[PDB]
Amino acid sequence: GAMNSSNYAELFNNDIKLFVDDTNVYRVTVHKTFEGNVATKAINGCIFTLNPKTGHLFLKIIHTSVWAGQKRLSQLAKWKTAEEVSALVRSLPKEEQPKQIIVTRKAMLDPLEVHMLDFPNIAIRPTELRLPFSAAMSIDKLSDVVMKATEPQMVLFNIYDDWLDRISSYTAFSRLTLLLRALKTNEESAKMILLSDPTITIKSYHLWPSFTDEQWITIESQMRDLILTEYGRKYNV
Amino acid sequence: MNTVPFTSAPIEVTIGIDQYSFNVKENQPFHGIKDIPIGHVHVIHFQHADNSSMRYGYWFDCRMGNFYIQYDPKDGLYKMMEERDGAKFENIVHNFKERQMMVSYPKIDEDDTWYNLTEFVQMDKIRKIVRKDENQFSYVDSSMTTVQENELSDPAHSLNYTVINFKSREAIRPGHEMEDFLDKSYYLNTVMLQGIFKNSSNYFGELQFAFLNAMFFGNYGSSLQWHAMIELICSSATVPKHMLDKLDEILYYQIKTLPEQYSDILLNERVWNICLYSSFQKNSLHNTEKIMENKYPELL
Ligand SMILES: O=C(NCCc1cccs1)c1cccnc1
Repeated sequence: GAMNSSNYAELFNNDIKLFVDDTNVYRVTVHKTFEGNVATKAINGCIFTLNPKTGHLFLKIIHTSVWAGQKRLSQLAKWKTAEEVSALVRSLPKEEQPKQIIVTRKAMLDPLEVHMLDFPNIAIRPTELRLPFSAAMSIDKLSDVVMKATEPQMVLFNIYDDWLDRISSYTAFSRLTLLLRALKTNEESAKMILLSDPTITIKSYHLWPSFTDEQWITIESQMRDLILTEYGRKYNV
Repeated sequence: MNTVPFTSAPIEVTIGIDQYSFNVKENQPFHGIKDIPIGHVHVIHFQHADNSSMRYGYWFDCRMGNFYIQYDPKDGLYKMMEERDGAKFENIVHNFKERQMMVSYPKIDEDDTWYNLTEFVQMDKIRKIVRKDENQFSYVDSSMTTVQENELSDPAHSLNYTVINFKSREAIRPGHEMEDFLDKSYYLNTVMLQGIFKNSSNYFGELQFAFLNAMFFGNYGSSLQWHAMIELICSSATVPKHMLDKLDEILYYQIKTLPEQYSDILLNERVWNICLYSSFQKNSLHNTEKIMENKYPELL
């Protein structure tokens, strides 16, 4: 059934699972036409598919050409996502295929269920968590590869960098979700917090700065402050 | 006109013949039902006074033999049976008519209700859904489950309706996932109509049989089947025109006949709102939509 706060530790057991988020697949800018009407211009997207135990981010870039001449693009987008997840599973050796795929929006269940009829033993599940994966386009390197793509293209990163060498999946997922939630709530302040100190660098294959343990604690504390504050500024408290 | 005599009425029972019904008191002198119109299927059903649980009855066609009802005190139900001795049967029926111990099938001459609710229902097809080939009549009751319900437990006593499942490999062509799921014309026209049912009369015949079993016996799985077969049509962008015009009539009469107080359990809010207001065929069921909105505007 649905994934919620009560069965949260299942994410970190040894059953392979993926999270799939489709928020950023179909993206537009809205602008005025010469005649004073409004039109959209699509920009590149991505499917955010993530193994929460290993940190593997299978990032599938969606190039604007995929929409050309199509109607009902918000609905097509959900199916286009399901088609790509399905192709990804089929590309993986059997022992690497997920036993469960958890979709972050309920509108994805039927498109993915239908694309995965070939895989009756893969459970397709929703969640009651309000996960901040839509903020993934606030991660500079992810946004850069998405925006520069001139064709469809799959890119790979470990969203946990090398963290698992020192911390558990559980803690690594909790850090990731705190960083994303902060980037979603106040992007500028979140980024200032991460990059203020020029001496902490981001390695070439990594997405986040190379913080020591003590520095991650400071950072984590500063993101929690941010999220509590903006929640006052937003609700005046 | 034909006759279904009864040996006796040993227990108090509400007897139904098609859309009509009447109360028989324990050991009342009742010897059966006369003037049954030839040329249609019929259903004679029972609800005991002591146990409103278990409605049951018998689908039959008087052209396929001489049938009678006889209470069985071991199994405790009114059983349909066939008499093969045609002379014995006529003699018995004549005796009972002379003494006037039979109720008359009470058809009004303006009334085509039963015809319109059974137009495509044929005994030979009923017998394939209700597997019991040693009898020319078919027993149904409230508790019998469907072949798809047993997939989701006794196979001999099930209803073998045609399995319809919108999220199945049969319904969905590789490479047309979104196309085939949002627009079920492939599945209706090629898989089901050309492939399984062969024509729209047989399709409509299962649909009508499913509806009647739902109404008369409160059979939950028949109710599911009836809604399924409606939804498949309504969710197909491409449907022969004659089938839509007939579907509208079919449903019109089913809605007209449904007991007003049973609407809450026999009608699925989601299916009907989808069919009447969101589906490809939302503008195609003028008679059905008009009676639905005037009789059950609550459901919508
Ligand atoms: O391919 C990489 N890691 C192998 C495991 C993965 C599978 C799927 C995604 S990662 C990789 C690439 C770039 C940065 N760190 C690691």
